[PDB]
This record gives sequence, structure tokens and C-alpha cells, in this order.
Amino acid sequence: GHMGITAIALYDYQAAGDDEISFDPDDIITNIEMIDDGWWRGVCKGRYGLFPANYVELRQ
Ligand SMILES: [Mg+2]
Repeated sequence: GHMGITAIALYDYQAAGDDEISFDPDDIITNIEMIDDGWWRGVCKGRYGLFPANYVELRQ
């Protein structure tokens, strides 16, 4: 419900810093904020931070 904008990971991503998150393919990213065109912010598996926008696919 209150998950905001959500997406599915298209690829593996390893956080390059403590301000980034990591995810595996098919993981769900929620509460997405599109703070810029290349990098978004959201929640994945209880972690909060930045990730590359083109590594995910928006749901609906
Ligand atoms: Mg991984």
C-alpha cells in the first residue's frame, strides 16, 4: 500500500558507497524518489539510499 513508486531490479548492483544500496536481479525497490535522471533513491531489503535508475524497471 504505502510503498510509493516501486520497481524491479533488472541487474545486479553493488553499492559503491554507504549512500548507495545493493540489489540482485528481480529484487523489489520501493519508496522511489527520482532525485535526478541518472540516480534515484529508494528502499530495497531494508536498506535506504541511491542506485542507478537504468538498473531497474518501474512497476505499472
Ligand atoms: Mg548481488
